[PDB]
Amino acid sequence: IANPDVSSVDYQLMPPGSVIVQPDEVSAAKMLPVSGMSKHIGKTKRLVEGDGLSDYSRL
Amino acid sequence: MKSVITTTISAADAAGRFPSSSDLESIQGNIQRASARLEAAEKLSGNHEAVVKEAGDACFAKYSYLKNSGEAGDSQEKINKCYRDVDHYMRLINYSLVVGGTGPLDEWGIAGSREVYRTLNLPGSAYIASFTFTRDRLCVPRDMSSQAGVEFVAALDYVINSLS
Amino acid sequence: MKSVITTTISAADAAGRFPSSSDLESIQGNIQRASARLEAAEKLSGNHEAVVKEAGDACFAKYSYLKNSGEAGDSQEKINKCYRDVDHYMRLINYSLVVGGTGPLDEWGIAGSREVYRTLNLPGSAYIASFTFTRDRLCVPRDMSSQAGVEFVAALDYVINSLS
Amino acid sequence: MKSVITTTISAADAAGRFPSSSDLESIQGNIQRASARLEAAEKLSGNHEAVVKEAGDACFAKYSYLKNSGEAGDSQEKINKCYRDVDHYMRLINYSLVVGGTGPLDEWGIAGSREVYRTLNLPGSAYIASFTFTRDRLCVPRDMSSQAGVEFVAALDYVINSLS
Amino acid sequence: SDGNKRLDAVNCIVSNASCIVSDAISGMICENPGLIAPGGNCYTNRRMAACLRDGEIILRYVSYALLAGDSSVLDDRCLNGLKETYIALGVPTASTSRAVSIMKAASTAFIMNTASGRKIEIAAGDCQALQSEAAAYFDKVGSAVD
Amino acid sequence: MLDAFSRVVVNSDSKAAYVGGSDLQSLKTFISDGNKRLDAVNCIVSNASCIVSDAISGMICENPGLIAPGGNCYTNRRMAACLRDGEIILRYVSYALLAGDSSVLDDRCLNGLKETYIALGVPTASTSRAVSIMKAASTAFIMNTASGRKIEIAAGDCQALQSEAAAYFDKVGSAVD
Amino acid sequence: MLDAFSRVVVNSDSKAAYVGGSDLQSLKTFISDGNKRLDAVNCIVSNASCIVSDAISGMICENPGLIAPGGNCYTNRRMAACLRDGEIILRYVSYALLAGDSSVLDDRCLNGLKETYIALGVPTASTSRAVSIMKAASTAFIMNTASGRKIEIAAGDCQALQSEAAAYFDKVGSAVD
Amino acid sequence: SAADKYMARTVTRTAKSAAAGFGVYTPQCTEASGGANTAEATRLAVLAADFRLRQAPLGARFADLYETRRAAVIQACNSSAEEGYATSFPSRAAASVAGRAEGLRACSRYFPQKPPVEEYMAACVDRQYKQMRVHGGVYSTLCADGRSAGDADTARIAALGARFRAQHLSKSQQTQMRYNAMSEARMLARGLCTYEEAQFNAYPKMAGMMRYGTGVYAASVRGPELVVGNKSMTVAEQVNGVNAESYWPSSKVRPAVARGTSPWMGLGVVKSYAAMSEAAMAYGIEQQSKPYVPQKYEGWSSGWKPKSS
Ligand SMILES: C=CC1=C(C)[C@@H](Cc2[nH]c(/C=C3N=C(/C=C4\NC(=O)[C@H](C)[C@H]4CC)C(C)=C\3CCC(=O)O)c(CCC(=O)O)c2C)NC1=O
Ligand SMILES: C=CC1=C(C)[C@@H](Cc2[nH]c(/C=C3N=C(/C=C4\NC(=O)[C@H](C)[C@H]4CC)C(C)=C\3CCC(=O)O)c(CCC(=O)O)c2C)NC1=O
Ligand SMILES: C=CC1=C(C)[C@@H](Cc2[nH]c(/C=C3N=C(/C=C4\NC(=O)[C@H](C)[C@H]4CC)C(C)=C\3CCC(=O)O)c(CCC(=O)O)c2C)NC1=O
Ligand SMILES: C=CC1=C(C)[C@@H](Cc2[nH]c(/C=C3N=C(/C=C4\NC(=O)[C@H](C)[C@H]4CC)C(C)=C\3CCC(=O)O)c(CCC(=O)O)c2C)NC1=O
Ligand SMILES: C=CC1=C(C)[C@@H](Cc2[nH]c(/C=C3N=C(/C=C4\NC(=O)[C@H](C)[C@H]4CC)C(C)=C\3CCC(=O)O)c(CCC(=O)O)c2C)NC1=O
Ligand SMILES: C=CC1=C(C)[C@@H](Cc2[nH]c(/C=C3N=C(/C=C4\NC(=O)[C@H](C)[C@H]4CC)C(C)=C\3CCC(=O)O)c(CCC(=O)O)c2C)NC1=O
Ligand SMILES: C=CC1=C(C)[C@@H](Cc2[nH]c(/C=C3N=C(/C=C4\NC(=O)[C@H](C)[C@H]4CC)C(C)=C\3CCC(=O)O)c(CCC(=O)O)c2C)NC1=O
Ligand SMILES: C=CC1=C(C)[C@@H](Cc2[nH]c(/C=C3N=C(/C=C4\NC(=O)[C@H](C)[C@H]4CC)C(C)=C\3CCC(=O)O)c(CCC(=O)O)c2C)NC1=O
Ligand SMILES: C=CC1=C(C)[C@@H](Cc2[nH]c(/C=C3N=C(/C=C4\NC(=O)[C@H](C)[C@H]4CC)C(C)=C\3CCC(=O)O)c(CCC(=O)O)c2C)NC1=O
Ligand SMILES: CCC1=C(C)/C(=C\C2=NC(=C\c3[nH]c(C[C@H]4NC(=O)C(C)=C4CC)c(C)c3CCC(=O)O)/C(CCC(=O)O)=C2C)NC1=O
Ligand SMILES: CCC1=C(C)[C@@H](CC2=N/C(=C\c3[nH]c(C[C@@H]4NC(=O)C(C)=C4CC)c(C)c3CCC(=O)O)C(CCC(=O)O)=C2C)NC1=O
Ligand SMILES: CCC1=C(C)[C@@H](CC2=N/C(=C\c3[nH]c(C[C@@H]4NC(=O)C(C)=C4CC)c(C)c3CCC(=O)O)C(CCC(=O)O)=C2C)NC1=O
Ligand SMILES: CCC1=C(C)[C@@H](CC2=N/C(=C\c3[nH]c(C[C@@H]4NC(=O)C(C)=C4CC)c(C)c3CCC(=O)O)C(CCC(=O)O)=C2C)NC1=O
Ligand SMILES: CCC1=C(C)[C@@H](CC2=N/C(=C\c3[nH]c(C[C@@H]4NC(=O)C(C)=C4CC)c(C)c3CCC(=O)O)C(CCC(=O)O)=C2C)NC1=O
Repeated sequence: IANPDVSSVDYQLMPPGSVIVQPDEVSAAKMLPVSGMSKHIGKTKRLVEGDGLSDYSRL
Repeated sequence: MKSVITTTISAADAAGRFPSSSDLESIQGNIQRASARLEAAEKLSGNHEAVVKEAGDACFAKYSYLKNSGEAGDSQEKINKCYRDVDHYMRLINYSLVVGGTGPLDEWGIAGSREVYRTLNLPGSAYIASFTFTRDRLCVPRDMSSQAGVEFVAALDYVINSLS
Repeated sequence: MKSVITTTISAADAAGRFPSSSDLESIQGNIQRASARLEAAEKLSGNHEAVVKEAGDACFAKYSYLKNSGEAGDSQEKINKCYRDVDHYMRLINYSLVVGGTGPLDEWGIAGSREVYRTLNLPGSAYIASFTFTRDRLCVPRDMSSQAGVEFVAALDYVINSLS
Repeated sequence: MKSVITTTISAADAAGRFPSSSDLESIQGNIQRASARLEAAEKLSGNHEAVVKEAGDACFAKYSYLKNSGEAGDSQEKINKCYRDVDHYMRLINYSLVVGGTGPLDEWGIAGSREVYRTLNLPGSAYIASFTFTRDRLCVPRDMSSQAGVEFVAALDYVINSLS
Repeated sequence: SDGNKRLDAVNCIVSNASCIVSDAISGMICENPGLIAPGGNCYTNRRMAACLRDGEIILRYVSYALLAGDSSVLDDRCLNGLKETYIALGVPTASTSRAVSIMKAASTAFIMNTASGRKIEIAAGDCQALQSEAAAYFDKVGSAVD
Repeated sequence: MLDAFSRVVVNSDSKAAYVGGSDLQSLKTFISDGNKRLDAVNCIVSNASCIVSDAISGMICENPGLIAPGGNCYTNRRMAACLRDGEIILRYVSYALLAGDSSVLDDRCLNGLKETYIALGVPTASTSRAVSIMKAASTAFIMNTASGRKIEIAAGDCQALQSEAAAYFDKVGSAVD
Repeated sequence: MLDAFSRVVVNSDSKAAYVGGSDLQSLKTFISDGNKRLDAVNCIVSNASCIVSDAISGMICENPGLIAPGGNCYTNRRMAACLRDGEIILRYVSYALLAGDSSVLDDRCLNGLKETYIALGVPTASTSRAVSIMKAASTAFIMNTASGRKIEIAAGDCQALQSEAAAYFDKVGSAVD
Repeated sequence: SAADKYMARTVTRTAKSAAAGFGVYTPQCTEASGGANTAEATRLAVLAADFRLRQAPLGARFADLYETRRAAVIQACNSSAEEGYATSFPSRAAASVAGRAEGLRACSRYFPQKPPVEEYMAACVDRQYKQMRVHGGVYSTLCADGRSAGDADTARIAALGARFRAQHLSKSQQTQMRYNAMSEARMLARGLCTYEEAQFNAYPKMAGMMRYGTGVYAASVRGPELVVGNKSMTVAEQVNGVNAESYWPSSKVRPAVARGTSPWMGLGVVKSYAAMSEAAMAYGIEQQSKPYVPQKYEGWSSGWKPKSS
């Protein structure tokens, strides 16, 4: 669920270097195949193989 | 390089004898455990680059002070050497994982590491932060079936217990 | 313990001879430099406690991360061990400063230090931060006249070059 | 920092005795005139920007040669220094206005004020023009009560008579 | 005697929560460059969300502490061992202690209206005791994170 | 040398802002608490040699090793300087009760006293004992609960101001230890 | 307090020999370079509040955190002492330009200043900056290359004496750092 | 150490506690300001004096020690505790020599002038302290009139108004400072000395004129206490303060050095291994570089006209 309600991280107050942005795949063709299933875009990312289990039960 | 074959042939050479059935049973065990370990090596050569990324990023995620002053991580170039040395250690884990003894990881990585790391201002605790991160990111029943994973754990254990 | 007397006596013993005039000139030089060194030792035993304070406080003034996690400085008690080990090293600087060779500071502090410090995850960089702070707080023309200060610099130099 | 309480505490301290009834009467008068002082402080903290705006605008309205070459506030930055200085002045008038003695305005603004201006070729008469504009303009009853007004004018008069 | 004044204080800290949480956590990120960078504890979108959730929860239970006026509500099982959980998930504790300190300072500056920017209109009073209870709770928790 | 006023002015100077409403409001509570502070300082002043004599003689009665031969109270002039020092401590505490801020007490005596008493050999535990006796005695005068003197004042609650005075004496006793 | 004369005499005293030919010959080059040194000191003296004003105002314009609240230039009297200290620095540099030896400058001001500024919290980097600005400004006056004042002297080469003045300013800037 | 410091401070406080009477400060001593000019100027003269005191050479500190120690031993007769204080705490002893010399009002300026030959003799011994300061043609720098241009003018003004203050004393304390100054000049008279004590007899001004010691070693011990006041910074703050690179210059372990490569040859195998490429990140740092600082005074008002070039 993890949702903060009253919450804003400014990301303009940070020092000029320390805003880093990373894209999993830097391509057009591989972010979306012709068919619907996707591992990045849409709700289709929900249906990747793996990640079905959970490791937070250690608490 | 210490392996099964080199230990038993070297031991029989020190003996002064033909290799009797004991050494033959030893290399029999090598060809028994071989498949499980080599599955580990194939998967390591599979996704080593993301192992570099998560390993080094966790290495500075723990210790931030290295990026702070001139001390060991002053520039981006020294950070390139950081990721670089981590990939050396992973390549040696792949090598000793193929050999099956700790031979090449001992003679190439561990031997004389202490004078170098002590001479330079490098803390082994950041390496150990990286490797403990890699053993915490062990996906056993989904990635490395059972015993491939076990052999990977054993080799990386040997890395930490060599350094610490 | 390496001193002037022990090196020349031990060397003449290995020679198999009586002590000739060369050893006599060596101990002549020891009784020449003696007063300058011993003035340094008297002043060190004067204000060693403030050397503990400024030394350790600068040692955590540089590295704050030791007080952050469980690693090496988890409690106030480990910080008491921090100040404690600093006072051991200053007491060995007093000892080798009195002897005049680096004998007791070598056999008591430096010998086998690296297995211990490497074993118990103790970073040397914080020690070196402390000692460099002490050599930066050298009040020569007002506190330790000239050469007393010089001998103190030399001993503490040997401490850092032993550790680093 | 001069006030009623610091003068009397420093006075009985100079005598080396406990504070008698006289000092108690003095601080009693402090807590009598207090509400008028702090009323003036509240209004000054209310509308300081407009006061400094009218002060600087009238300051260059009287003397145009400040924007002449290169003798004074000829550039935008120097006029920005003008308005921020006036602000410091009203900030110190608010500070001594809260204190009730001219202490913090003296030790922060007045002390060394004469030397700095001559060195920087800063004319004090234009400062006098600004403050006397803010002095002449205020109305005792409209903006605030007469007593607070008196206190405010008195503080500003001190500034003028300390300036030139 | 406190009543509308203590309720008034709690309403001042509560209707200033968004500013207080995002204030302190953004100031926590600014304090050290590494958290934001890739591989940092707070690099992924989800981990930042749980970070802001933890700030909101801390400030929320400190607000619940004030109405009761007793520290007993502020403690118990969920809070206790919090440090056991933050060790068991690799969360940095010096960073959290800094954020709790920033929340404390912003809370007292809101409770005394000395914070330049909000001038909600209340008749004046003495409230130092209650401020010391507020800072009392934040350093109870700030001692418990370390 | 800083009162309440100079504390607000110095803090507002570090912020570089004007004085405003809320800080002055807390200082209005100071001005409204004025006469209580005045009568409090009058009560502590009108019992000076009282508090010093009872305090130091109580200190000797608690630990009689001071009057023992070889002790720091064992000389007539040493007893003189003992009584005098207790008197001066009570004096700066009285100045801090006028001021409402302990900056004067930090600048007069509290800076450089521990190393001084180490240099002279004065037992710091005994001085902390004497300051504690002056604390309880002075708060007993400030609540007017003295069992030998009950003077006339109108009724009011002064527990906060008493806690302020106890904060000054605990500042001295923490300073000497 | 030693000029070049006293430097030669003290060094010949440590040698315990007489002064001789070559040392006096180098000092003859000093005497022949006398009037150049005289006109040089006249140029640096006749631009005093010039160099101090431009130098310190340039120092504030380079790093504006000094005038920021909580800085060491942030008070009017602190600015006064700032300008005065720069003036006294320029004064002893002028004395060292007369002397030809930096012993006077070592004895007046270079002894005890670093510890002092550490004790006050004066930023030493900023003082080294201001001494560097006075260095380039003063050498620009000593070559007569000031772009707002060009006074008449007959032409001669004075690069060596300019390097001497730069050695004094670098002695001060190295002294504070 | 700092022990000596606090002892000196409190002995100066009990010193200046005299003449402050019972609250009314007796402006005969304690004004020290004259006009407003010299009010601000005496602070700079005192700081001047202190810094020139620590400029004194290291040889003079110890002659100063045996003189002030000698004087403080004469100050207390018998008084083993007091002589123990004079031997054990040096700057206390300096503050007690000078502080005794204050609390008596023995000093010359506090004397008014009624006869001329008193001030002629006073001028002679004046010239003797002038000769003991200035050795050779080289002026001593204990003199310390100017610290900048125009300060010693205010020293003239303060000295002469200080002469005007001597006259409006009560005649009681004037006759006190006479007899009392005589007694002092025989305490420290350097032996028994019929001629010194008789020239003191006919001339109480001359009994005032004995400068016993100086303040070199008491300033030497303290150093900057007078300027700083109460602001000894801790080692932890001083390392993390403004003077980090200068307080602790040798702190760094392995400074990174960037080599001067030619741009033509890249020299080897390098990977950025960074979230943002160096080209892109250097671009971002150069774009975000320095925000225009908006100012409140130029802030848009109600109405407005846009200015035209
Ligand atoms: C050569 C050896 C080798 C390994 C051992 C793995 C280790 C590994 N796992 C992941 C990555 C991952 N590994 C897991 C596995 C887990 N899911 C859970 O519920 C459990 C805690 C755990 C299985 C026991 C998951 C879920 C991810 C994806 C994590 C994420 O994207 O959130 C990654 C990052 C790249 C990626 O996304 O694939 C790497 C390097 N990769 C290698 O190349
Ligand atoms: C065959 C195996 C093999 C290795 C494992 C490496 C190990 C290694 N690393 C360095 C050298 C280095 N290694 C690092 C790495 C570090 N930077 C940090 O911030 C971290 C503490 C750490 C990464 C986790 C750095 C920064 C240097 C350069 C140190 C310096 O010059 O100061 C050197 C010296 C030579 C050089 O400069 O490259 C060597 C032998 N080299 C090898 O041949
Ligand atoms: C004769 C010389 C002599 C020395 C110099 C010391 C050196 C020394 N230190 C420790 C041991 C220790 N030393 C420290 C000190 C440190 N804490 C930190 O945060 C800093 C990195 C550092 C102070 C600067 C700590 C914390 C331990 C305990 C380590 C641990 O148990 O985790 C030990 C192991 C035994 C023990 O636990 O005490 C030894 C031999 N002992 C000696 O006999
Ligand atoms: C903190 C202290 C403080 C003050 C003392 C006032 C002073 C003051 N008065 C005015 C402004 C004004 N003040 C007056 C008052 C006057 N009307 C007359 O007939 C008389 C001559 C005089 C009352 C005795 C008037 C009329 C204006 C408006 C002037 C105008 O707009 O023409 C302004 C400009 C801003 C404004 O329009 O309000 C200011 C700063 N403001 C402050 O913030
Ligand atoms: C249902 C919601 C609800 C609230 C939010 C409170 C709001 C509230 N506060 C007060 C009243 C007050 N509120 C405060 C509060 C303070 N003043 C200060 O200067 C401090 C900044 C601050 C500290 C908390 C004070 C001092 C009073 C007046 C004193 C008092 O009534 O006790 C009153 C009295 C009536 C009135 O003033 O008109 C009310 C209703 N009560 C409620 O029923
Ligand atoms: C110039 C000197 C000077 C003083 C010394 C005081 C003395 C003084 N106190 C009060 C008045 C008061 N003084 C106190 C103080 C007390 N509260 C207690 O619990 C204790 C017994 C005692 C503190 C030790 C109280 C409570 C009042 C108000 C009494 C009431 O209204 O019931 C009054 C009446 C006016 C007022 O209400 O303020 C006066 C004159 N005022 C002065 O002008
Ligand atoms: C009492 C005050 C007093 C002075 C201020 C000097 C002024 C002075 N300078 C020179 C003379 C000179 N002055 C300079 C100086 C220089 N020329 C340059 O181009 C440089 C800019 C500058 C470096 C310092 C030179 C080069 C000469 C001519 C060479 C020489 O006479 O040695 C002369 C020789 C006579 C003449 O030229 O008419 C005199 C009197 N002498 C004094 O007695
Ligand atoms: C036996 C070894 C030994 C040392 C290494 C020193 C170390 C040392 N120095 C000081 C103390 C000091 N050390 C200095 C020295 C100077 N400060 C400056 O800014 C100058 C650059 C520098 C002279 C060159 C000064 C000025 C002090 C007193 C104030 C301070 O802390 O800086 C103190 C505190 C006690 C005191 O005040 O004397 C100590 C323990 N003392 C020793 O006994
Ligand atoms: C104008 C009048 C005038 C005087 C009357 C003298 C007075 C006088 N005598 C001394 C100084 C001295 N005076 C004496 C004299 C004495 N030796 C003893 O055995 C006897 C007690 C006594 C002679 C009877 C001595 C010995 C000194 C030097 C003291 C010393 O340095 O210890 C000094 C200090 C300067 C110096 O050292 O000379 C002065 C001002 N000087 C004057 O200018
Ligand atoms: C009394 C004559 C006398 C003086 C005034 C003296 C030395 C000396 N002390 C001087 C100063 C001086 N000494 C004191 C001493 C003093 N302070 C006190 O509280 C008490 C009780 C004091 C002495 C009795 C004061 C107040 C001052 C005035 C402040 C000032 O003007 O600096 C001066 C004046 C100029 C200067 O600072 O040099 C001089 C020349 N030696 C003397 O015999
Ligand atoms: C450059 C990196 C950087 C930051 C980011 C800030 C973050 C910051 N905010 C503070 C504290 C702080 N922050 C706010 C909240 C904030 N102010 C408001 O008036 C409104 C509307 C807010 C949300 C938009 C308040 C109310 C305070 C209390 C101080 C005050 O009165 O303003 C404090 C003081 C902490 C303390 O007291 O210990 C810090 C460090 N500081 C930095 O150096
Ligand atoms: C036999 C050696 C000896 C002493 C001497 C006393 C000293 C003494 N006085 C106390 C405390 C004390 N002392 C006084 C002051 C005193 N009481 C008055 O009513 C008047 C007019 C006074 C001055 C003349 C007061 C007011 C108190 C507080 C207790 C009380 O209410 O009386 C306390 C209690 C300390 C504490 O609470 O920690 C002690 C020990 N006790 C001893 O055993
Ligand atoms: C905005 C904050 C600010 C300042 C304030 C200035 C300050 C300044 N003056 C300089 C240098 C400088 N300054 C002067 C003196 C000056 N020029 C004259 O012609 C007259 C009459 C002067 C006194 C009134 C001279 C003569 C120079 C040498 C350069 C030149 O030839 O003008 C330099 C160059 C330093 C160097 O070379 O390293 C600086 C930084 N700069 C700033 O950025
Ligand atoms: C009545 C209040 C009063 C004083 C006090 C003096 C103080 C005084 N001394 C001066 C200046 C001054 N003072 C001395 C030092 C002094 N002289 C010596 O020969 C020896 C041995 C000295 C120490 C004992 C010298 C050397 C000078 C330079 C003038 C000269 O050549 O004598 C100047 C001139 C300042 C200037 O040039 O701007 C003044 C005002 N003046 C007063 O009006």
